[PDB]
Amino acid sequence: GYYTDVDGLPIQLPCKPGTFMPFDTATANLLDTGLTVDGTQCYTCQTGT
Amino acid sequence: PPPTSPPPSPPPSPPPPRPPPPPPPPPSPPPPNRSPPPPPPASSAINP
Repeated sequence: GYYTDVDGLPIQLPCKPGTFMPFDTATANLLDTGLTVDGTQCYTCQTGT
Repeated sequence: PPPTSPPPSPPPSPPPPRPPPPPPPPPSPPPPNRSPPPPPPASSAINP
C-alpha cells in the first residue's frame, strides 16, 4: 500500500488517493506492460478506476 | 712519628632514572569527500 521516495524516511508513506501500488511487478491487475513497480513510485489509477 | 697513611677516596653516589614521554597527539582528520556529483536530469513520464 505504501511507498518511499527518499532514503531517510522513518515510516513508509501511504499512496495518495487516485493511485495504487501493487505487491509485485507481475502480480498487478491493470498495469501497462512498459513499466514496473520498484517501490519508490506510486502509479496512477488507470481509466475507469 | 710519621702520620698514618690517609685512606682512599670513597665511591660516587648513584644516579637517578629518567621518566617516559607522553603520547603524541592524534593525526589531523581528513576532510569529507569532494563535493556532490553532478545532478541528474530525470527521465520519462512515470504515468500509468
